[PDB]
Amino acid sequence: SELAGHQTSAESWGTGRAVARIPRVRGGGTHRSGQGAFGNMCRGGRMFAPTKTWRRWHRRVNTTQKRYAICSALAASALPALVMSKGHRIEEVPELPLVVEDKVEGYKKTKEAVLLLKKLKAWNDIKKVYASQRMRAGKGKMRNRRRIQRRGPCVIYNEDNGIVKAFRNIPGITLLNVTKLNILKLAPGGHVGRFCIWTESAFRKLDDLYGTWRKAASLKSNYNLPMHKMLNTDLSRILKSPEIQRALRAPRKKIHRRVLKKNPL
Amino acid sequence: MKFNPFVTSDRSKNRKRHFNAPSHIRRKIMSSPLSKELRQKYNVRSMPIRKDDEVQVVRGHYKGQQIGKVVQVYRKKYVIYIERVQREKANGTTVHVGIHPSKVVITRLKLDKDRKKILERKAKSRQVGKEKGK
Amino acid sequence: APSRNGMILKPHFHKDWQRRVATWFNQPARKIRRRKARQARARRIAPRPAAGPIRPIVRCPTVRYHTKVRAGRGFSLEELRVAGIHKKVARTIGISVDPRRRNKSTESLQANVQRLKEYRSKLVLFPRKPSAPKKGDSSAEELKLATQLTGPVMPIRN
RNA sequence: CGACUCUUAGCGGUGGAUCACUCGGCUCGUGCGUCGAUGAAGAACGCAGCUAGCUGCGAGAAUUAAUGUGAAUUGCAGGACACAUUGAUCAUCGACACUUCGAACGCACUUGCGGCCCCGGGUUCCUCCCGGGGCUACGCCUGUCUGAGCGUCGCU
RNA sequence: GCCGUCGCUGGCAGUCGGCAGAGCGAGAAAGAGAGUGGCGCGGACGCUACGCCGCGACGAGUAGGAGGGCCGCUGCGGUGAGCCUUGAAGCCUAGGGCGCGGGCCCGGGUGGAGCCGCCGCAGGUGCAGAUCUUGGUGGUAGUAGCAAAUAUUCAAACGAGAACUUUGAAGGCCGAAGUGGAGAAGGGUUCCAUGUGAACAGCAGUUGAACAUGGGUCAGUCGGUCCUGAGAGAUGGGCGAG
RNA sequence: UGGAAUGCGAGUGCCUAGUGGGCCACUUUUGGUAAGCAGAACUGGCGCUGCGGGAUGAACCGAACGCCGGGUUAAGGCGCC
RNA sequence: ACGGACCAAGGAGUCUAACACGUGCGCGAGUCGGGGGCUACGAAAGCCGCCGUGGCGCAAUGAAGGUGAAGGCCGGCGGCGCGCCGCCGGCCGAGGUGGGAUCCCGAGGCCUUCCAGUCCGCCGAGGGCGCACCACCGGCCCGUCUCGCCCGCCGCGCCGG
RNA sequence: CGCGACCUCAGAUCAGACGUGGCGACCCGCUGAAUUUAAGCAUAUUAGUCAGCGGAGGAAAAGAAACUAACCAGGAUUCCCUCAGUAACGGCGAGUGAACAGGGAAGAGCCCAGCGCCGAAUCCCCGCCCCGCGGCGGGGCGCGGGAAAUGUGGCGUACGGAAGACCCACUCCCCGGCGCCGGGGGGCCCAAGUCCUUCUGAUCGAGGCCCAGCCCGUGGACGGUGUGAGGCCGGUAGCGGCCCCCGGCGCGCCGGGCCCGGGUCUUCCCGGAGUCGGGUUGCUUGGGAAUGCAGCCCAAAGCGGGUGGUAAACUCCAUCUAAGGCUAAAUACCGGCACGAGACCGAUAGUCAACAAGUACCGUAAGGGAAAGUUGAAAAGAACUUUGAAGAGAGAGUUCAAGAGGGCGUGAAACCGUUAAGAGGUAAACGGGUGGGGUCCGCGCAGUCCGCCCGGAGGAUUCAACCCGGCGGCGCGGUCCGGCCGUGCCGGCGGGGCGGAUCUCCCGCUCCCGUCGGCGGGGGACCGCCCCCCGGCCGGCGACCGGCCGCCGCCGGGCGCAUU
Ligand SMILES: [Mg+2]
Ligand SMILES: [Mg+2]
Ligand SMILES: [Mg+2]
Ligand SMILES: [Mg+2]
Ligand SMILES: [Mg+2]
Ligand SMILES: [Mg+2]
Ligand SMILES: [Mg+2]
Ligand SMILES: [Mg+2]
Ligand SMILES: [Mg+2]
Ligand SMILES: [Mg+2]
Ligand SMILES: [Mg+2]
Ligand SMILES: [Mg+2]
Ligand SMILES: [Mg+2]
Ligand SMILES: [Mg+2]
Ligand SMILES: [Mg+2]
Ligand SMILES: [Mg+2]
Ligand SMILES: [Mg+2]
Ligand SMILES: [Mg+2]
Ligand SMILES: [Mg+2]
Ligand SMILES: [Mg+2]
Ligand SMILES: [Mg+2]
Ligand SMILES: [Mg+2]
Ligand SMILES: [Mg+2]
Ligand SMILES: [Mg+2]
Ligand SMILES: [Mg+2]
Ligand SMILES: [Mg+2]
Ligand SMILES: [Mg+2]
Ligand SMILES: [Mg+2]
Ligand SMILES: [Mg+2]
Ligand SMILES: [Mg+2]
Ligand SMILES: [Mg+2]
Ligand SMILES: [Mg+2]
Ligand SMILES: [Mg+2]
Ligand SMILES: [Mg+2]
Ligand SMILES: [Mg+2]
Ligand SMILES: [Mg+2]
Ligand SMILES: [Mg+2]
Ligand SMILES: [Mg+2]
Ligand SMILES: [Mg+2]
Ligand SMILES: [Mg+2]
Ligand SMILES: [Mg+2]
Ligand SMILES: [Mg+2]
Ligand SMILES: [Mg+2]
Ligand SMILES: [Mg+2]
Ligand SMILES: [Mg+2]
Ligand SMILES: [Mg+2]
Ligand SMILES: [Mg+2]
Ligand SMILES: [Mg+2]
Ligand SMILES: [Mg+2]
Ligand SMILES: [Mg+2]
Ligand SMILES: [Mg+2]
Ligand SMILES: [Mg+2]
Ligand SMILES: [Mg+2]
Ligand SMILES: [Mg+2]
Ligand SMILES: [Mg+2]
Ligand SMILES: [Mg+2]
Ligand SMILES: [Mg+2]
Ligand SMILES: [Mg+2]
Ligand SMILES: [Mg+2]
Ligand SMILES: [Mg+2]
Ligand SMILES: [Mg+2]
Ligand SMILES: [Mg+2]
Ligand SMILES: [Mg+2]
Ligand SMILES: [Mg+2]
Ligand SMILES: [Mg+2]
Ligand SMILES: [Mg+2]
Ligand SMILES: [Mg+2]
Ligand SMILES: [Mg+2]
Ligand SMILES: [Mg+2]
Ligand SMILES: [Mg+2]
Ligand SMILES: [Mg+2]
Ligand SMILES: [Mg+2]
Ligand SMILES: [Mg+2]
Ligand SMILES: [Mg+2]
Ligand SMILES: [Mg+2]
Ligand SMILES: [Mg+2]
Ligand SMILES: [Mg+2]
Ligand SMILES: [Mg+2]
Repeated sequence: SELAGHQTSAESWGTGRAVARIPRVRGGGTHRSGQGAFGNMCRGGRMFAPTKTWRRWHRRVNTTQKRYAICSALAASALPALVMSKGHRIEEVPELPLVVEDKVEGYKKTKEAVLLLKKLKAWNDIKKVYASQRMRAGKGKMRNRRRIQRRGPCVIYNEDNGIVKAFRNIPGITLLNVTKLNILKLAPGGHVGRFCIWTESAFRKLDDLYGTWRKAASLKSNYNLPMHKMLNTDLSRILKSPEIQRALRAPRKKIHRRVLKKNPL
Repeated sequence: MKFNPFVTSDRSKNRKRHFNAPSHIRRKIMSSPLSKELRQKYNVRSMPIRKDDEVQVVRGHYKGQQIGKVVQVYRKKYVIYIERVQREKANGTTVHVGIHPSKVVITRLKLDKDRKKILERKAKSRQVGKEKGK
Repeated sequence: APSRNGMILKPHFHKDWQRRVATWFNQPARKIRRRKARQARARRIAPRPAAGPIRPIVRCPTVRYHTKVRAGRGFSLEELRVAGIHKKVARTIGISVDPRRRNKSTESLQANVQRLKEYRSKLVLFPRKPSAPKKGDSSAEELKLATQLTGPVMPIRN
């Protein structure tokens, strides 16, 4: 409150009365009389630099960068090492990316959804979300944040014909409309490599949504994939190649430690 | 997950409305499940506990198979008093212990005109949803 | 105090500017409200166009903008007179009227006169009494195809 | 020896920090956006079987009626020929009710003085006394009634 | 000897293995070059390259600057198939250790319901001071003090209990401008009866103006009520943004 | 024949805090009887700095500092403390 | 010299705006949707492209009216007397000097029994193209001054170049 | 003198109405500082801001040009973005500071006086009759009263309007009643474990619940319940169910009102005065020879007047039409009623106020104004015995625990009592160095472990090599077959999308006589790019594989039966 600590008529007694010069409450007959006020070192006073509602809570991020961030997330989502390293149990999914037929877009019952995840071997990831359900340490419990769990697989669909309702009650699952992908969902916590599951229709719109290298995006007015700074990231193939290996001087791997000086005299 | 914009899941709002519930609401809150026999017969799962019902205690120190009659629905304290569910004070007199209605099972319902009206409505609503899934 | 090279700045914060800060935390809630009033209005006047009355073409003033045209307030009495539309009947059938505007040159006058005639050619007019058509009303066959229009009517383009 | 003093530790006090909790705040957003002479806001004083405060209510006073609800309220007691269409309790709230002051209104602010009309009891029609009921404030608009003027006129 | 800093913008992708051949520190340019004619199945560690290794020099610090913190605090997104009623946080500890340090780990005890590690995000984030704020506690200290207005004593009663209460008897004082009997203003139940002796009455108390439970103020004639005083104050009127 | 010796890697650009009371000593030096006084030059100090010595001490003399072992010193010392 | 008897808890460079430079990322002569609109977490996220209006940048200079960012060579003609100016057609062309990381050529030279002469490498006097950057000298655009001769025309001018 | 009209003005407890006061976050009209900055201070700034006064509503105000402009023109008001920290103001210092155009949100326009014409065609009130009657209205009747010619109603208002004539075309538009038909508020309800072992004071904990995977799930929000709960309860999900009430939108009947329009000609008519403008004064603005407002003086005109950002004269242009009025929306909202949320605070924090808080208490008063949360799962809140006058104790009992005993969760520090140990004349404390003693720890006290080898005792799912099967790695298979496949290159009658400031028979509207041209709207060709199809070269398969063959390795099963 802009009033916190200021709803009094406190006034400094001045010097000469053998007390600090902090402004003091007026009147008498109660405990509050003669106590310190206002200052941030006082009990019941006004804090230092009171917080303001016009703190700059919101940030602009360039569209070109936000789209970049969605391409990085999708690229990372297709590498087993990164999806494993994100904690997902995808040790038995048949392939990455995992593309399922468009029939799953029309499911209605949660049991159809649970059964599919068990046949795709995405159910060990669900069971890890159940095992990670627990209480939150700290005041978040007092503030409608009592329970915490880890994110599960992400299900990406082209059109919702009951897939959202068929999946929404399974803990950890997040649905995403392929034409409205979100970085906060594809990279929870800021870390790339969330395990995702595509329907066929969703998987076939990615080229249109973000364009290939040869063909600009069709569903974005002017966009194309971000160019590669380094085309061959296999540093070991590059270094071991004959061409580089002919230009190098022989390695100097002999270690010349310090010689203890003995007196020639 | 809850989607109704006008239903709060706030912890403190929900607790204030529980502990300040008016009597006719505390009644609904003070509901008990039915035995497997009663559940099958009436196609109802839970009933608002009432005086002269006969219940089993299924949790706590006084749990067991002893069927006792409900002798008092102390709504202010959110507890019911049951026959033989009691103990002694220092001076040796006997005093009832308060069991929460949610920790008993109703084995016989004190039936009258209004209880039957309540029972039929709950089953009629249940059967409607049954035929919605079919 | 100034310190080495720097711009000389004159911030306008010598009043009680904190008493009159206008935050924008209701912006998304304003945008929803405005949209929800556009939808309830589109339903209310359907099949009439949601955008509203058809606006005319006008050339922007000044030498900085006179190369461009845009949508004006409403068609002028000379324009409506040449197009054979009564000024009081114009608003009833989706046409906007601007008694203030003057036609200085013919070509601009003609452009709006033709715009009116094109609009009158696309107008699908429902009879006042549905069971009792009248002289100017559209045939029953072309009333089954009457659907509400989205966006400005006959958009103006440079 | 031992008192006394110091340091450390165990236990016990003084004290109420810390931690955990939160029917309270604060901030943002949304819908509505409603007081009063038909007496508002506010104030005073009363009202419970046992009740000081908080709370609610107004001499019908921790409430009446009605509707919904369907067996309590509960600290103790009690049960009206209270309690299952002879409806406990709670909720709702459209019927009825709403002491004194207060713009506050018969005049004044001391529970001080009237006046007008009607009614009832005193006695015994009038008076007179007692009691009750209704009126009796300022400004202002429309109309009404009653008037004023060596204001302007007409007929006498 | 060891720690760190700085420099060498030093070295290591050559772990090139039986599809093999181990080197390039050496005073002094550039190829351990390529050719054409005249039995066993074996061989340590390394390389979070933001990592590892080597060699040389150096190291004072207020005001001030910068770097790194696997220093610490609270909340948010991820993650730890994390911990926890077979015991969380907190608190205590002549227990065992780690780190230059900020600090941290483990043992034991108490406690009774939640907490923490890592990658990021955020901040109302680190106290010895400000005659700092609020709260608590010391020494001083069983100390200053309980000294203005002449004064008490004897016997009995109740009572666990008596210098202080009550009754009796003495001796004294106020000395009718009173320490007497009544009122106005103010107080507001302090009045009266009975009970208690926790707190209060700066010792005590069986007592009290304390506390507790109940009572008590009766009018034509006593005042108010009425009059007007100094004055205050409506309407008419005047002023006045109001 | 990079045209004296000696030593040393240089150049360059942005942003920048604190400071803007000083004080002391050899030598030189103004005012003053003089002052642990006031005011200057040069260099070095104290301030910001510990350490051995001057018993004691801001500045004197020696010497400047990571945590240590051995050796040797400086200025100063070696009756006893 | 001043504050400090003791203990706990609280306690002081924050947030908004503007600017400067440094660093990181995106795109790049462009770039930015921040306002608007479309389509539980979500008040988020996604899209617009005839929503880029607009901001900043891409042009400076002057008070302003305003103006507003390389040249040379060849041939012919005209005026003056081989040279100068005005006018016509063809050729080349965004300066140069010094330094300058890197790059390039290569006299000579890098061995094995001995001669010849090859393929790939590698060192190298000397010589080149020279990035950025700096110093210097030219040039171009706007204001002003001095000198001076011409060229244009629907307006023959107190015109314009 | 008297009577009677009107005018002006009075009195009524005359009949019927209306205003007053409060709240005030947002709004409108006034009045209005000084702290402060200028490193002093006086203009300036603070600031048209605090304080003061008045008046409202759900919004208020504003608002349909006496506007902006100077363009090829725009076209009410309000709000957002930008214009723009700009034009401008300013001891030209400190500082201050708009508008037009442009893009959006929203979008709505209208009415008088006057000039006229209509027999005042107009209105209010009273009584009776019919309908309705908790928004007091509609119709019929009254030689019922009144207002109104000092001007009510119809037409009509600057976009022009009226009247007459000729053409053309017209039947639904509303008002009061009456009946029938398809969003909002309130109530009641609707899935699934208290299954089996088990820890516990109690558990919602842990393990299990056949192939499959306890059961529901459009419900795994939240809260309660003796931990910690999708399944025990309430709820949560659901274009879920039922029941009441209000509303809205439609369809018919009765009685009413309106007797309604457009084009062209002809004749007519047309505007707001102590206001504008001017002078001066004071305030105000960015507004500068004066932006706006006000006082005083002067005081208009009618092809006039206002504006056209430097005073003034002459002159052209442009542009509006002042001095009367109404008007939703987009916009504002720290008060109110009712809700939802939060990277917020967590009892010295967060509101002063988590609680009998604007309370106790202080002040004559205006005013000032706290402290203060927590036993336990459940009161099971300690019967009874005994000492004491009692407070207090000792036993006993409840509880998992009183080592939780009614200001009781935990229970720190300072400070204090006591027990134990050590020590004590330069106050205590402190750094370095040892020493002695204690508390505990090593859960020490005949002292490590590993590989290979030698030798003794033994003992076996017995080794190598071979055969069968499976799997894997590699192959320059010097050049095996099949594949996808090149951000590769060539040939295509290849079948298409995207873009183009590259060119070009069909159509809509319009100028011209049925003709001929321009705008706008469409094919087609062309070029650049892309995808899909077919043939040829080289090309990957290490972000991208199959079949055979070969080599090697590994495993399973045989056989090897023992100097392994
Ligand atoms: Mg506070
Ligand atoms: Mg914590
Ligand atoms: Mg249920
Ligand atoms: Mg400075
Ligand atoms: Mg009472
Ligand atoms: Mg009732
Ligand atoms: Mg009832
Ligand atoms: Mg009086
Ligand atoms: Mg240092
Ligand atoms: Mg200690
Ligand atoms: Mg607890
Ligand atoms: Mg915080
Ligand atoms: Mg402190
Ligand atoms: Mg004494
Ligand atoms: Mg007396
Ligand atoms: Mg007396
Ligand atoms: Mg005493
Ligand atoms: Mg007394
Ligand atoms: Mg008497
Ligand atoms: Mg009087
Ligand atoms: Mg007066
Ligand atoms: Mg100074
Ligand atoms: Mg000196
Ligand atoms: Mg001096
Ligand atoms: Mg100093
Ligand atoms: Mg120094
Ligand atoms: Mg020194
Ligand atoms: Mg000496
Ligand atoms: Mg030494
Ligand atoms: Mg000595
Ligand atoms: Mg001082
Ligand atoms: Mg002191
Ligand atoms: Mg602290
Ligand atoms: Mg700067
Ligand atoms: Mg930058
Ligand atoms: Mg939200
Ligand atoms: Mg009256
Ligand atoms: Mg000043
Ligand atoms: Mg100052
Ligand atoms: Mg001053
Ligand atoms: Mg001002
Ligand atoms: Mg104000
Ligand atoms: Mg007021
Ligand atoms: Mg008012
Ligand atoms: Mg209102
Ligand atoms: Mg209005
Ligand atoms: Mg406008
Ligand atoms: Mg700008
Ligand atoms: Mg000046
Ligand atoms: Mg100003
Ligand atoms: Mg504009
Ligand atoms: Mg719009
Ligand atoms: Mg008229
Ligand atoms: Mg007009
Ligand atoms: Mg629970
Ligand atoms: Mg389980
Ligand atoms: Mg639960
Ligand atoms: Mg379960
Ligand atoms: Mg349910
Ligand atoms: Mg629901
Ligand atoms: Mg007008
Ligand atoms: Mg003023
Ligand atoms: Mg001003
Ligand atoms: Mg001018
Ligand atoms: Mg208005
Ligand atoms: Mg507290
Ligand atoms: Mg408090
Ligand atoms: Mg507080
Ligand atoms: Mg406290
Ligand atoms: Mg705390
Ligand atoms: Mg506590
Ligand atoms: Mg315990
Ligand atoms: Mg405890
Ligand atoms: Mg508890
Ligand atoms: Mg406590
Ligand atoms: Mg305690
Ligand atoms: Mg002790
Ligand atoms: Mg001792």
